[PDB]
Amino acid sequence: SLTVKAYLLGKEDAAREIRRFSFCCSPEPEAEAEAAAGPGPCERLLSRVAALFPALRPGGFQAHYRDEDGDLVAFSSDEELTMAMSYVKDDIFRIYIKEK
Amino acid sequence: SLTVKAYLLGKEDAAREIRRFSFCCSPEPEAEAEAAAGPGPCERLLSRVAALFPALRPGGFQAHYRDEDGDLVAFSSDEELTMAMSYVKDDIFRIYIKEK
Amino acid sequence: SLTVKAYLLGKEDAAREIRRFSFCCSPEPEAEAEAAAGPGPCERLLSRVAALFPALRPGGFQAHYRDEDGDLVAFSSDEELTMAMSYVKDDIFRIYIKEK
Amino acid sequence: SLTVKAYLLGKEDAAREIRRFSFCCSPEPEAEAEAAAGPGPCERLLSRVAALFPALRPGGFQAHYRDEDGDLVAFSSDEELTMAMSYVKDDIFRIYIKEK
Amino acid sequence: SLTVKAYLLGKEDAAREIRRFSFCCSPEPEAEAEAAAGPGPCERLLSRVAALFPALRPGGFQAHYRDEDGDLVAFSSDEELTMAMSYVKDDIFRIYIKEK
Amino acid sequence: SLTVKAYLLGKEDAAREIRRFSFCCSPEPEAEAEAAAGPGPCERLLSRVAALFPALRPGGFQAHYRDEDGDLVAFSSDEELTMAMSYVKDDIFRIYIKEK
Amino acid sequence: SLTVKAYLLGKEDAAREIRRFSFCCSPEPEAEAEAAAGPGPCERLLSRVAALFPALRPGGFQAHYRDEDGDLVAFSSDEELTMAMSYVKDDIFRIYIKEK
Repeated sequence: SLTVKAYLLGKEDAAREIRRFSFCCSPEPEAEAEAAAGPGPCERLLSRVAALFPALRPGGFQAHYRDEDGDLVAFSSDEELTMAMSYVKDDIFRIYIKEK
Repeated sequence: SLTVKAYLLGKEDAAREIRRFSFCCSPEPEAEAEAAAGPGPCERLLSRVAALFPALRPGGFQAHYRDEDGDLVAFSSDEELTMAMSYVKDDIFRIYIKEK
Repeated sequence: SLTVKAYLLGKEDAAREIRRFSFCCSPEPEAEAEAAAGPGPCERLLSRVAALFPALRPGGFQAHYRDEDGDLVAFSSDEELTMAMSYVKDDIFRIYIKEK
Repeated sequence: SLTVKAYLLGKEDAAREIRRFSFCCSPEPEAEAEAAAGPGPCERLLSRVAALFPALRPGGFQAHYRDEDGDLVAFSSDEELTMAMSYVKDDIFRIYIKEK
Repeated sequence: SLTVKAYLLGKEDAAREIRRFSFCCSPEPEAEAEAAAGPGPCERLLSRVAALFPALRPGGFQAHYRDEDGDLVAFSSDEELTMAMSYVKDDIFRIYIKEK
Repeated sequence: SLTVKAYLLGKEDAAREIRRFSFCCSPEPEAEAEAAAGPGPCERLLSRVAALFPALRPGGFQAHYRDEDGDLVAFSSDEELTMAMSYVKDDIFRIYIKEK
Repeated sequence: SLTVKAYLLGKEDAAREIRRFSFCCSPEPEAEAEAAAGPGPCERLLSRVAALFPALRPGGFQAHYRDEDGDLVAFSSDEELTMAMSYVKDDIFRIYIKEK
């Protein structure tokens, strides 16, 4: 299991709302194309953040993760998630949520 | 139940009058053609706003709702109402009333 | 699905009315000549904008879309629509409606 | 491919209408005299501008292109087109359309 | 090569039309009397300006070039052309076209 | 592997969006002309920045890299990339993305 | 090798674009008249600046170099280049590019 921490950013980049959800270490929830048609972790995470942060649009936001440099990188692909977890050594995945 | 908030706009787009009414989560009040002859939610809402905002014409106004972008979209169809509620996560439906 | 945003322009090129409609990602609604006799997306869009913007003529208007440069290009062909969508990366197609 | 941008000029040399079309890098569309009887690019471009700018005559207009100096030079020959493209480094060919 | 810029003058000495053509640095196009019977550059230039400026007569115009003083000097001889180019240091030969 | 960091610049040269991608130390992805027809690293990088920075045009931007002096040099050739990497000692290639 | 830094100047003499290229310490690239017909360094430099600064004309610009006083001197001869390098002690040749 891997708890993912999300940080909501308003206009002054100030923490509006905080919420976390339990995630599986598994690559993807489903295997069939009826349930995985390419993505998996990204589409899963972006789903929870939507229901968790109703303050903004359901799918009208980008999640930005810090890199080795610290800069924000708006991720939106499973390939980018596998990389983002490579940074964190612990079982906590922090990310910066922003509404488009 | 779903409370619908209406905002009256004069000439300077300034809030003239504020009023709310309790609405049902149901699709339509009646089923017979004697009582539903196509519309339902739109005709119902537009009815209340008229009696609630006597300051203007009874049926000589358009209700504009914000979209995902924020822009105003003068709705006047049930199909447009079902969509407008899809935006709001809460049980409060805000709309911008304007007299023609 | 693809929401198309239209902007009504008066005399001072000021936003008169705003309205949006849900569109299909599909090429055309119908295939038979009784229902597609050449056009498809253009004739479909121009149909909605008419019913949506009754403020002007039903078919006496031209829809202008921004290009790579930003300039307005009065489109009126399906071949031009497929190109206009190539600009927008998102699922939102913005256009400038003007009455002839 | 090479997008050609045209600028319509009224009486006050003000941009009346804007429209663009995709062109081929190829010298000419056809090779046979039944389809190329001397011209090629000029006759092709002047054809599109006509259908694109119905506001004026079909073949009663001259397209003027800026030179190294900036002055307008009413072109109407393929030999003049090959030269006009030599100015622009990009894949965008701008021209000033005027009705005779 | 030497590009020659021509300026058309109406009644108010206002630039009616602008057009340029590529010229050769060579003295004359041909050597035989069947093709050079005295003139060369003048007859060549005056030929292009005619086809380029159909707005006026084919051979019923005089081309005036600025001198060291700036005044206009209606040239019409090859001997006068060789001199006119002596003024311009660049590869651009400007001249004032006027219809008789 | 070599991570390339890109910096998006708006109007006030302020960091709009940040995103990184994993690159190969290899000269080029492919060898055949069907896949390398001259370029390689430049065309590859410019491809990712496009998909990564959808905020602007797909191929209507120039990437500027700092030199020994610090000044920005809009690169757009493989020969320029091999040189740009010669500056950075680490495995991180920073660049300034700007939309045309 | 000698890196030459060029500075593009708009209307307000503000740095529009910055770009550098690697040059050889050698007098000239070629020796034959088919490849050196008098010039060498000037014609070489002016060639690169053209391809590097497509923002302006290919050969319709003058490069101005600072002197011992600091004033700008529009150079355009090999004899002037050998002198310009005599000022700089380092392996960096700075110059001010301006479009005619």
